[PDB]
Amino acid sequence: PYSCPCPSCKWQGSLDAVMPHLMHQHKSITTLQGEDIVFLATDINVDWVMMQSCFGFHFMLVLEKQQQFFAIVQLIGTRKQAENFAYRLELNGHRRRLTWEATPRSIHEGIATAIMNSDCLVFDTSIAQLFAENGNLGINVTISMC
Amino acid sequence: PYSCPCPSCKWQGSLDAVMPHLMHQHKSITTLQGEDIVFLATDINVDWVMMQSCFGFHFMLVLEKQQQFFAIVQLIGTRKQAENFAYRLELNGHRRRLTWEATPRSIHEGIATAIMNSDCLVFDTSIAQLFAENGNLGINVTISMC
Amino acid sequence: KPAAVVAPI
Amino acid sequence: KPAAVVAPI
Ligand SMILES: [Zn+2]
Ligand SMILES: [Zn+2]
Repeated sequence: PYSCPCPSCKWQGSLDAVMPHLMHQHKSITTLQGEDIVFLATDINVDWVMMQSCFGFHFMLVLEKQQQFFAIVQLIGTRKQAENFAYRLELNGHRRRLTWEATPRSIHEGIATAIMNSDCLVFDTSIAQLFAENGNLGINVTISMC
Repeated sequence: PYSCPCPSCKWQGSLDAVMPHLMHQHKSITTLQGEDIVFLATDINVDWVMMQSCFGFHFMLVLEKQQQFFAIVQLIGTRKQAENFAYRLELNGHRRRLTWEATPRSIHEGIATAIMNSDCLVFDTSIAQLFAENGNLGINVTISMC
Repeated sequence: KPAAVVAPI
Repeated sequence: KPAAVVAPI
C-alpha cells in the first residue's frame, strides 16, 4: 500500500489512487509537461516540490534543505516501470556544471532512504550559492527512456 | 613567484621551473599521457596526486579527503592559458553518474581556495563508497580545449 | 524549455 | 582509456 509521496500528509492507498489524491488535495504542487524542464526553486535561505509529466507518467521532483541540499526524482509508479527511465539533474553557473544521473526511485521506495545514502544530487550551501541567482536555484531536469 | 603545486614542500620559483622541479624532486607522482584518462585512487579509508599530459600542457589532478572528498584539476600554467581549457570529472557506478565540469585553476590560484568554496567535485564518504570498488575510486578525467 | 517557479513548503 | 593507479600521500 502506497503512502503520500509529498515531502504533513498521512494518506495511504492504491497506486492508481495516488495521482487523483495529489490533484485533489495537493492542488498547490505545480505540474509541468515536458521531458526537459527547469525546476526553479525560490528562496533557498525546507522542501520544494513539483511534478514533471512525460512519457505518459508523472515524476515527483523534490529539493530538500537539511546545511546540505538533496535533489531527487521519483516515479509515481512501480519499481519495474521506474527501471525504464533515467533522469538527469544539472546545475549550471558561470563556467561550472554539476550533473547527477540515475534511475528514478519508485514512490514505494520513498526518498528518505535515497537521501540518507546521498543517492541523489547532494550539494552544500556554498555550492548552492554558486549556481543560484538571488537565492533562486535553477535545476535542469531531463528524463529519458532506456 | 610560483610555489610547489603538490598537496611538505616549501619550494618557490619561476613558472618555467615548475615542471623540472616536479620531475626531479617529486619522482613518485605518476604522469599519464592522454586527454581522457582514469585517475584510480586506492585505499580511500589523505591526498592522492597525479599529472595528466595533453594539449602540450601538464595538469595536476588532486583528490583530497578532509569526511568529505574534494577532486580538482589545476593547470601548470597561467590563468590566461587555463582559460582555454575545460575539465570534466565523472564518477560512474551502478546506474549512477556524478559529473563536475569547470575551468582548471592555474597553480598560481592554488587549490586551497577552490576547495574551501567547494569549487570542484565534492562528495562525501557514503557517495565515495557508492562509486568505489574495494576502497578504490576511479575518476574519469577529461580535458578539452575551448 | 518550460520552467516552473516553485515556492518552499 | 589509459589509467593511473595512484597511492595516497
Ligand atoms: Zn497527501
Ligand atoms: Zn615541491
